[PDB]
Amino acid sequence: LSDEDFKAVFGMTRSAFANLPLWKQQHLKKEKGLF
Repeated sequence: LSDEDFKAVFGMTRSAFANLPLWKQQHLKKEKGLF
C-alpha cells in the first residue's frame, strides 16, 4: 500500500503499527488481504 492508503486501512501510521507485536502486524495485514 502507499503510506496514505496504509493509514486509512489500518487506522494508524506505519510508525505506530511498527510498535505492535510482530505476529499481529502479520494479523492486521493478512486479515485485510495484504502482506
